[PDB]
Amino acid sequence: DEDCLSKDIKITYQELHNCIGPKIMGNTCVSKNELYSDLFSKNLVTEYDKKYFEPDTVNDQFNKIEFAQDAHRMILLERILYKTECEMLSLKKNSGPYNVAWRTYLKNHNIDLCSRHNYKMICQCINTHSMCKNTDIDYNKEIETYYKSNAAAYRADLNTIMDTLKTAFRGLTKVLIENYIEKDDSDALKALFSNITDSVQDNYQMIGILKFASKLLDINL
Ligand SMILES: *[C@@H]1O[C@H](CO)[C@@H](O[C@@H]2O[C@H](CO)[C@@H](O)[C@H](O)[C@H]2NC(C)=O)[C@H](O)[C@H]1NC(C)=O
Ligand SMILES: [Cl-]
Ligand SMILES: [Cl-]
Repeated sequence: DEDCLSKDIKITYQELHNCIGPKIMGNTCVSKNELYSDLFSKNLVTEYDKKYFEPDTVNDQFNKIEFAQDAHRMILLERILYKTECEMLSLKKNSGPYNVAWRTYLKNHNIDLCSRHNYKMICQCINTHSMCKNTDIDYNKEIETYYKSNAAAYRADLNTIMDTLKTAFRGLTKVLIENYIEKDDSDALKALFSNITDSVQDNYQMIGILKFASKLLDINL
């Protein structure tokens, strides 16, 4: 698994799936100077990169990634953010202010499916933080029946879920999501959601949200 900083200038959006925060992040948040010495000693950054390791707020790092016009720059800034910003580590778990952020944003303006069908697993996952393991399983295809009869609620709920995911995974993940959403690339979106799933297996509710998101993409209208 070659390092995202090792590879070439021409990078596909598909290869960038290896470089997203959830995947490169571990269980630690080192200082930026320690990450710089670490990557430098691996011949992955140079002194010309040192400016990218200076302190900055997390929102400004988000914007520097999400407006980046160079792929190597986007990869490096994502790596720095998710290796050095301690709050991001909460994404591998259930609790933390960063999880309550997207969690309350999602429950707040809920999805229309849950108004008339509060008993569906996705609705229990969103509202009561429970039953998140089975959110993609549609027993007797009741969820799919609902959406193809209420396309307004389908587009509203799909947009709400996409916005939830883009809020939870600022940076490269959000760039990729917006890219595929504009290209109408549902296969790529399901592949990205699958890749994220592999990296956040201990984020119960977020696993539920990703499963449900992939299910919604199967519902093709
Ligand atoms: C992320 O997930 C995607 C899809 O699950 C992976 O891409 C697939 O890899 C298999 C490996 O045999 C291929 O047969 C498929 O053609 C690939 N694409 C799809 C759409 O299934 C990918 O390997 C995962 N990891 C990344 C991108 O780092
Ligand atoms: Cl469960
Ligand atoms: Cl879990």
